[PDB]
Amino acid sequence: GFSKFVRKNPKSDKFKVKRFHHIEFWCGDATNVARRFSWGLGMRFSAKSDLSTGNMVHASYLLTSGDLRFLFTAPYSPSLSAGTTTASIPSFDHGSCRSFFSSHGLGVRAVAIEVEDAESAFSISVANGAIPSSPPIVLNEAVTIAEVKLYGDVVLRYVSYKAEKSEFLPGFERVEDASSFPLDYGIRRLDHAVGNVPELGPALTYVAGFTGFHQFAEFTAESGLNSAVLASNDEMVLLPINEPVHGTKRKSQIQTYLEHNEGAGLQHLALMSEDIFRTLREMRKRSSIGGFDFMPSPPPTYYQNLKKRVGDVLSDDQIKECEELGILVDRDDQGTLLQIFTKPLGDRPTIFIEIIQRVGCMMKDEEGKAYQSGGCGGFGKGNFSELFKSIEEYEKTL
Amino acid sequence: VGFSKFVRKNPKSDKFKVKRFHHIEFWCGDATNVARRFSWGLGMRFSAKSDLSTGNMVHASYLLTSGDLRFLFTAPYSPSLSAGTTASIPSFDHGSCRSFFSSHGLGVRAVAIEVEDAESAFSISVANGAIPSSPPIVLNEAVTIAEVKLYGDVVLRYVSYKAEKSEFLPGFERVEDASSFPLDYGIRRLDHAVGNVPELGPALTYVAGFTGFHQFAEFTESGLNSAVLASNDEMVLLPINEPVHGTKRKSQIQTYLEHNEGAGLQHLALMSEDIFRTLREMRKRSSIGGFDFMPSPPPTYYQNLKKRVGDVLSDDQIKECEELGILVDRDDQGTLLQIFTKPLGDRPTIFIEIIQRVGCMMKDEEGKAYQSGGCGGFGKGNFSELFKSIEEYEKTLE
Ligand SMILES: Cc1nnc(NC(=O)c2ccc(C(F)(F)F)n3c(CS(=O)(=O)C(C)C)nnc23)o1
Ligand SMILES: Cc1nnc(NC(=O)c2ccc(C(F)(F)F)n3c(CS(=O)(=O)C(C)C)nnc23)o1
Ligand SMILES: [Co+2]
Ligand SMILES: [Co+2]
Repeated sequence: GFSKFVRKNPKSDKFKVKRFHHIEFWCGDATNVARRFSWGLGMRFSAKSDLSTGNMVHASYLLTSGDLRFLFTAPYSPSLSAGTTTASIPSFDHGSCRSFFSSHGLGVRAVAIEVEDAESAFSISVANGAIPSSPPIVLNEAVTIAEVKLYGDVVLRYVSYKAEKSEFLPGFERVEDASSFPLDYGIRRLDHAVGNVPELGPALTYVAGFTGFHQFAEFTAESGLNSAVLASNDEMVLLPINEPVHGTKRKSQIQTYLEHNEGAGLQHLALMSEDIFRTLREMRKRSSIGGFDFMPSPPPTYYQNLKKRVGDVLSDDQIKECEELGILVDRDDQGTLLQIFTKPLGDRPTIFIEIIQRVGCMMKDEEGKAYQSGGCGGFGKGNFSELFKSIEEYEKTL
Repeated sequence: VGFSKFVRKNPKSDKFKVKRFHHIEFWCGDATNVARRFSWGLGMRFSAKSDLSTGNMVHASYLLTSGDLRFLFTAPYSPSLSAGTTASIPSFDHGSCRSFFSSHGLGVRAVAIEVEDAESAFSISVANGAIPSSPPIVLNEAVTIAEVKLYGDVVLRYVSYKAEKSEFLPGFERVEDASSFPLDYGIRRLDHAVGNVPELGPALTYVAGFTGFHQFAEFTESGLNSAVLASNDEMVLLPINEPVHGTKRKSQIQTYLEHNEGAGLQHLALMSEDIFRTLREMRKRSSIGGFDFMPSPPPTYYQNLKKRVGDVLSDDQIKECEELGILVDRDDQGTLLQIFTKPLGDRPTIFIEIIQRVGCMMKDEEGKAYQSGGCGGFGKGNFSELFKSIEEYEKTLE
């Protein structure tokens, strides 16, 4: 006499989508942000396109950890190139970069997904409502790149490889580890990438309309947001979108975002880790020496209630580690999610990072090996309530 | 039975009482990431802040300090936050700051000096030809601040205290140690701050004209002519460089001017109490978010040291200079140890010098020990010594 959650997946992608490729931040200074993030997250300096490379238009530095690719880009003076261009990223434009950065501060310009063919992905998107940002451009007859608007001044970037490198894109030089111990805190890939918009409805119509991504449902049972999740056919590309819920006691954090960010844009990046305990131990140590800071931890009560909730999946010693590191735990139909959120990455209370680990949903593919289903454990919607619960209990125990 | 003498003039012709270098303000796109990077790279503690979390709706400003050295990183918030000020720095302007950063990239906006009275300093300066930037403003009846143009978009900022704080300026909250045992690599104060301009003559005329700073002589191509302006006591030192055109190798000064979009501050020399300690600390962090250093001199350079400075430095101290790539020069009065970083941000503009001065220890009216300003000069000899050592190293391949 149990309960059951049932999921639909129409597999309606209008073109073949593979995986998240990279995230591009537009910065004022690529070098300082890239250096800070490298130390904070344990990402390796892996490729570059700048003056030391021939590029007189923009400085672009790629950091990597597993399959996660973070690109930091900033403009040089236009005066350098006031005389075929030395830029490696065809979309890049001085005007656009400066305007974006003045308007929004440090933030994500481009969410990039690898696809079978960027030309067709772009053609199909425009046909089905997508606003063009940058057209399909082939690079050294090796890579095609196109951009459509996602929300705000964020673009969805399509990347397609002509056939079966660590140089990322044409025009980039590989950087070799200048170290006997290169950095690695266990971050492996991008899990989801969440936008904030003024109204969820139109936003969803737009994106899903041109992509054919479907709604991934969350097991449910005050937070100031209303959200839905767009998902690719295999549910490995996940694009949540939030809107503000007006009226509530505490002002919507989404509404604050929209004010400080001067509009819609990317709110957070959930980075998947092979082991959140390792990652957080590393990141927390670096919090006060140039790394990232974390949101205030749950009360003790939260951790007393974990065995009740996840004592089947997590051992006692793992629950103590969760408490020591301020880790939230949620569970859905299919599996269990460990998560934590940083404080903002730059000056404004806009963009932040989530570290997650997914437990469960191991299944066999056609090769005979295992994979983990995308969205295993959900996105931690349970935790808002589980956190308000634990605070009120903590009070009543005081 | 035959020696040489270098004779220094000092007209002590300052037009107002100057005390010391007070702080340096960098204008950024993102103050947090630059401040975090610098803190880790240079070993400077987070001391104070003025931002949203303190009530500041106009600008985010973060103070790092190491001994008497004070670095301030400032960036603009959206105008819309403060359309209805909470600003701690009265001179700050959204448009000016955006415009600076768009034009010059990461750079020093303000060279700040403590004077006895900022109001009179501004008055006497403007009367003697200075172009005013911000008029004298008194803050919480406690501190007075005024600004005049130094060169390009760099301002000389005057700071005077009413009479007889660790909160730097009114409106700034002190930051306590998040972790006991703050970051400290041995940097103790600013030694000098150097500007690049297109023409030395007009620039010196202007500055000396309104300060009454005298010329400080350098005891005895490199693509530059240099002149040093100095306060009465020679503890405030302000070198200025111009390019020497037609030289074989293009002038590094001329490069600066092209990449920076004009005149601006080229380098900051930071005094260390133990340059060996400082550089071991800084070097271990180079590849993990810190700063990179210029290419070391050839082994020849270190072999020539005992002849040049064997009386001041021991054999083991010379091997240490060789381990760390440290340059050594001498003048009339004493000995200098120096090393230069690679650019601090994207552009080949501003960099940092780390110095230790050895010698000219003297006593004052109180009888307290002081070291004279400029002990050992500024390393002008090292241009030749570098060229020599490279010629010698190349000749001995044989
Ligand atoms: C759709 C979708 N995709 N991911 C989600 N949910 C989250 O990321 C999420 C879960 C839980 C929490 C918390 F429990 F900590 F309140 N979140 C928060 C907390 S927060 O203070 O606002 C943020 C500004 C740190 N933000 N996102 C989430 O929804
Ligand atoms: C006055 C005054 N204030 N500072 C100075 N001079 C220097 O700092 C200086 C001395 C020596 C050398 C070197 F030996 F390495 F060539 N410098 C350099 C070398 S560099 O590759 O151009 C720079 C771009 C690192 N830059 N400034 C100096 O003079
Ligand atoms: Co999330
Ligand atoms: Co110098």
